[PDB]
Amino acid sequence: RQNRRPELGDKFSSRHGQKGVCGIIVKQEDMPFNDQGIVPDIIMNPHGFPSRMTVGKMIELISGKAGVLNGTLEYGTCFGGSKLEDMSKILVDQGFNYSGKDMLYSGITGECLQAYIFFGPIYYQKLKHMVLDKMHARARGPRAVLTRQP
Amino acid sequence: VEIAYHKCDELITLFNKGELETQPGCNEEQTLEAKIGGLLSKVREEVGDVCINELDNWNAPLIMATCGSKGSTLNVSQMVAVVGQQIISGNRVPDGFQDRSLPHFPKNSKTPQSKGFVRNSFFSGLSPPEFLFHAISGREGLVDTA
Amino acid sequence: LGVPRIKEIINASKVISTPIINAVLVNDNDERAARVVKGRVEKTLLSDVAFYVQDVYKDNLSFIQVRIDLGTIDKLQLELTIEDIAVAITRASKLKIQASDVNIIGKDRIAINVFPSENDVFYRMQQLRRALPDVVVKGLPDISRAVINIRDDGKRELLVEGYGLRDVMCTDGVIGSRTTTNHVLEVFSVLGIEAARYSIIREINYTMSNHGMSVDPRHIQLLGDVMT
Amino acid sequence: IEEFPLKISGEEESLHVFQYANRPRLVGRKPAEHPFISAARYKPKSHLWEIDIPLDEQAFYNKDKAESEWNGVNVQTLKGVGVENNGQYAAFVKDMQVYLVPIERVAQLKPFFKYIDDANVTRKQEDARRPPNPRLTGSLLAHKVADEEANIELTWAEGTFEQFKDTIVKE
Amino acid sequence: SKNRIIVEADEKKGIVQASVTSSTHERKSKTYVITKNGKIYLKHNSIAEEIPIAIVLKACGILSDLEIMQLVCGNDSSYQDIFAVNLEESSKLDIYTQQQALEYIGAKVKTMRRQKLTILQEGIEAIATTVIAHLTVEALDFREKALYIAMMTRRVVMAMYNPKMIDDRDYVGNKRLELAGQLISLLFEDLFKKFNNDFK
Amino acid sequence: RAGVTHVLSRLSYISALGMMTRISSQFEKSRKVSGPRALQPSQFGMLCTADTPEGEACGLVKNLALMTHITTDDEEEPIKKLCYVLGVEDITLIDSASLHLNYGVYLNGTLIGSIRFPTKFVTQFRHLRRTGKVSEFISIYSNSHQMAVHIATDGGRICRPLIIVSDGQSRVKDIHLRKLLDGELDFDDFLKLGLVEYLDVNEENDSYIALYEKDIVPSMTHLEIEPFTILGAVAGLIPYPHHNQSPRNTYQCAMGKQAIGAIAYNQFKRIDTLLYLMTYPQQPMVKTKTIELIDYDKLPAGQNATVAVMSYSGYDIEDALVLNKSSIDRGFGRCETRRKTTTVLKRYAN
Amino acid sequence: DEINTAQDKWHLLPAFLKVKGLVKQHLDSFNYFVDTDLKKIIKANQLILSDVDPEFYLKYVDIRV
Amino acid sequence: MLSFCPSCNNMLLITSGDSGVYTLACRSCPYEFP
Amino acid sequence: KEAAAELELLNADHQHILRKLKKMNNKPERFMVFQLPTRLPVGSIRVHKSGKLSVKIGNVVMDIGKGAETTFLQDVIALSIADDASSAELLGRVDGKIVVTPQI
Amino acid sequence: KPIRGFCQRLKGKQGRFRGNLSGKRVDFSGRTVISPDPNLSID
Ligand SMILES: [Zn+2]
Repeated sequence: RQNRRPELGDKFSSRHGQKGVCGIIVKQEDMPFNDQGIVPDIIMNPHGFPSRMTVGKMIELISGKAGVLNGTLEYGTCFGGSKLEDMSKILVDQGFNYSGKDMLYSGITGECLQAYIFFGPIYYQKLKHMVLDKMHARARGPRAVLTRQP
Repeated sequence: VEIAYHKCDELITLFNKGELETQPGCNEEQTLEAKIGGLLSKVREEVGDVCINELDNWNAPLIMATCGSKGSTLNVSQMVAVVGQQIISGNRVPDGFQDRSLPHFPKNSKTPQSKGFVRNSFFSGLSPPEFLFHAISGREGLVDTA
Repeated sequence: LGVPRIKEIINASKVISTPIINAVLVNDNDERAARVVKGRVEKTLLSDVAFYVQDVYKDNLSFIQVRIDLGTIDKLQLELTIEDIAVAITRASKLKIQASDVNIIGKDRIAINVFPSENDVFYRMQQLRRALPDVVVKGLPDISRAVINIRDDGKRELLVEGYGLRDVMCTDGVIGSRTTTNHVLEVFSVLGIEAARYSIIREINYTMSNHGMSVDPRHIQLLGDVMT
Repeated sequence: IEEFPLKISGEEESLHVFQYANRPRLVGRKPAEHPFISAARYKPKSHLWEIDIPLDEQAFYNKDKAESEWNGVNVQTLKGVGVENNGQYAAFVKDMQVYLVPIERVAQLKPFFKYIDDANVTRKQEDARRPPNPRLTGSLLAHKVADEEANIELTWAEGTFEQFKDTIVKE
Repeated sequence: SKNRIIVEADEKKGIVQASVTSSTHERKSKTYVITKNGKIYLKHNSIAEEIPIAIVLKACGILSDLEIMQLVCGNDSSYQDIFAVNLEESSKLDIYTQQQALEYIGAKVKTMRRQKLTILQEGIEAIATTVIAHLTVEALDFREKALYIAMMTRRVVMAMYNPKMIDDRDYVGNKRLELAGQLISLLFEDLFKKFNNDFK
Repeated sequence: RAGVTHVLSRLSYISALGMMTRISSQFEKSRKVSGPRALQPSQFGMLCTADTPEGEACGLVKNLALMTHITTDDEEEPIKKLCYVLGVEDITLIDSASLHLNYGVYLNGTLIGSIRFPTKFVTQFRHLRRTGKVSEFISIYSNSHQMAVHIATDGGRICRPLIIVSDGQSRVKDIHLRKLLDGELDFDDFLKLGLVEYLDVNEENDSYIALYEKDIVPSMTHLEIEPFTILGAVAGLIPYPHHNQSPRNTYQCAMGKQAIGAIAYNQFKRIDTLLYLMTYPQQPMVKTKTIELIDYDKLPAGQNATVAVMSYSGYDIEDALVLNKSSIDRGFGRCETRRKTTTVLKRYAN
Repeated sequence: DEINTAQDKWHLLPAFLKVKGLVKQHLDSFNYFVDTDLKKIIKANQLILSDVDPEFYLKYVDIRV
Repeated sequence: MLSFCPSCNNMLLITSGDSGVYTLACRSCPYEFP
Repeated sequence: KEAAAELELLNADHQHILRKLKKMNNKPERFMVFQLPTRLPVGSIRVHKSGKLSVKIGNVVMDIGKGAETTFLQDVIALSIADDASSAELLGRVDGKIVVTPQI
Repeated sequence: KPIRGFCQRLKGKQGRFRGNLSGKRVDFSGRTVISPDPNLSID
């Protein structure tokens, strides 16, 4: 038996078909924060959504955030499910932006950010292929009996 | 997208009359096949050009397609306006059985929105008939590497 | 134009796919003369010019009868006599006949008889009954289907999907100075060796430029010289 | 409005129906006639039917070649296997009445070239004259019982007027 | 899909039709309909040669030879001219009868190695008409097996009349999804008879 | 044939369930032909579409749908007696002329009857089948290129059930759908009474399936029961797939089997070869009607964190990830590796 | 809850999977093999016999698992 | 070629007849015609 | 549609088998063969309103179906065999063939 | 089931001359995953 902590290298996923590897590990001071001080957990760049055309994560994050403040779990089905216009009505009563597009300060310098942010809870499941049992090196080791090769 | 539909309507009903333009290339019943792909490739590029002059600045699929960073003017157009018609190795989704594609569509009905074309955007959603026609070219994107 | 365009060039393959050849004309306008070489170059099949074929018996004759449509000669503008058909029956060694038995009967009608390990009377005139209307009477006996089209100028050309090349230069209405082609290793037979090199130079940078990428001209003049 | 009642009057009689593949129903909007049965033949337990027929003389007969090889003249027999099925009842229609009879079997009479066979039975024999010296079951068991059994010469007649009476008297 | 017919289209080696059949007693046999140079033939893995079809339906009793043109082609079409070459192969060997039509096959079979020491040489084509096209079996008439060859032969002529009629073998209706419990049973009866013959 | 059995993969819960519904093909040496590699349109609801592996095994592995029953053969003898009652002729009687003029019933590819005017023959037979005198796994595939109709009873072929619609009004009968929720009207009684029936791939030729009740025509049969039942149980966990791109579905369905989470309730008792766990699992926020039928939520895989999609510090260029040291220190997904090892005490000849 | 047949046709899809599961294929195929087909095998290889001692026989009458 | 010999429906055959006459007459059936 | 192109043919043969019924009332050694539904769970051939033939052959069992279906390019004759003796008598040729089928 | 031989290994994919003579195996290597870093220089 052994356990381990998700240090960098470990392959993560997104449940909409995005392979992804942990780049670095920042501290909490460097992370940004909203008006309430909620620090986000995972960062991904916006540069996947035009290429991968993954509209689902763009609407799941809206479907997720309004459900938490209402305290209710929301159904995402194929060919149906909960719509958008009834979902924007919920969190605008809570006081947030009408499509989750919030704004938050920078943790490294203090002031506002010139653009707006997009925010919410998304479901990141860990995969296999962790890196602690793939790093290996053979400096000078055993040789084959027929070829004298590694 | 209805302008191209009723232009197709006068172009599909010329089977009882028997019209044949006879382009150079020995058509023999493809003039009502090889032309609709030309006009469906007109509505596929025109509506994608309406967005560029009618979208505001500081728009992120716009500002990274204005550069050569990642994307195009066609990639954003399939996300907001229309996804176009799926092609299969130079064929506009040929028939599945009994001169048709699906049990959801009538007999020998040679219209787009029934063979290949899907008119609604990824933001709007996909119907259970048109969901399958996207899921054929998406298979072709993985086969051709092999 | 892709990977299965490059593969047969570096193989020097005898059987090339779609061997179209290029021939430029003499005239520029049609004048019923831009398609008259298309009749002179296409494999004219007689089943298009024949109309009605049957076997005629009086009491003691076994001869097939063929009648032509002279309005077809007026229609598609081809030029031929009547006697050159009767030549071309015995010019086919696949059908086993005697050389000189052919009798002409009138203008449009033409008939040929045969006569004698037995009972071949019924057999040979039934074998030849369908094995007659499949022979060339005029045109190049190698090519398949010539297609005339228009370039971006008023001058027009003729595209022939065949394997014979030298007799294309031998025919009329065409020049023997600008007739390009495909299938490099038959230009090695026809136009020496130095044409086949420049043919390889011309083909690869044509079939690559239409995929967007362009490596260099100079990466191909080494490939031509290392093979030749 | 009107009803025509039908009753079944048939037992103990098995009638077979023959099918002539060569002989069509009509000839030029005119119904033809059945060929005259010269002789008949039946084999029980194998259910064959060898109807002999006469073909006409000199006009289309080709006599001199016909007698040379096979030596069989003016007799053209045709074989048909009697096949049964359920349903398929025969009936004559009376005025305002109709009575029914069950059909036992139906045969399909195919031309049985016997003279070419018999000439080639002897051709097997005469080739054997000059040198002269030097468990199965199922469908092939049904052939070894069909070739060797008793043959019965059926007296071909035209009757059935007695049989027309026999159906009406039965209630 | 076992125990059905499937049509095929091949460019340069002619075109072939296949029909595989396997009943549960020793049977693993597939039948071919080849079209060599305009003439139809039938080859099987028990027959050493190819046989034109105008014999084998006369071997089943259907010999009138105007039935055969009307079954294959029908009437008022181009099929009769397409079939017109096939009829004369019956004329060359001069069989013309139901009796001679059997032993032509059995003279060109190399099978069974004389397992029965009492041959008939005329009965060994009744069983050669029994180990073939194992969808249907026969008792005395050879009726339904005859036309089943002809209905097979109507497809292969329509294939040469236009190549669009040929269907692919990747249509989902041509696939028999075969499960586990009906597959472990095939190993069981093979192994269960290996038990008791070692026990005897 | 080899490799007919396989060790089931216990990486996730659904990984042990997704391997229960998969298909291994015959590899008929058609490696040059892209026919079997591609996807045919006669697959909607027959079997799943968006879960197919990539790489070497690219299109020869396929997966069942969500509503799917496999047929079984019953008998071909009494249905041959049944069609003779319906007024069909016998094979040993017809002329050569009539068979090409009329149509013909095919029993498993074999003609027997040479029927005429098939529409009275076929529609009465549906009325014989929906009443339930003949068994329900029979298909009346009836083409028109050749002159024939087909009868199929071979069993072991694909089929799915859909509800019968007679005319411009369906046979829905919402009071029966209320009587189901009372608990005495199960799904087997829908096909007994005559309100649902199984269709193979061949019967979907003759059918004209409707999508929705707002799409009913007076020329429209066989309303479709539920349109999102076209995805497999290992494909069903994608939320809102109809907005998402289709090549980004197979990339997840190949990865969904590699997701770590719980395994089973007895997972602290079993001794398996190399078996991972997640310490703190959580059910997802946006669920699916699919995942509550397989009880994926009762033992999930993976957890939902708070994302802020943005570029930051240049350490995420193309689909890299950036996270904080605190959340790992609070315990953000601390996985755990369990590994078997074994040895056998062995007795010798001495 | 005024129930209708418009959006509540879904509520029989659990009623399918409840009585008739998702491992239908492997349960129902193997369970048919146990009851029915095992009798059909011994009825195809009943009555073992030997040539020596011809009045000896052994017969398989039934099968139970 | 519509060469049906009636009462057998088999075939016709071009036979080299007397003085080479091209009468049509089939085998396995006693029938003849010019 | 095309599925209505034979109910008029179902009318176009009730009037074309009743004409053959009427001409053969003179019982001139004419025969007609037709198939009966076996497997029963006597009657009367009757016409309904405006060209509609049916029978009721059972106590309850009603049969509506009557359709003259074949094309007949051959000849048939009925003959009765009796006990394998001098019993070969030819009855007569069959003019028409119809079928009897129940409704479902 | 067919037995190997001398000629049965000198030809073929990576039997000889391709996995033993053309492309061998080396010492002093490694094979790990990668992760980006801007803050160090090119080279
Ligand atoms: Zn004849």
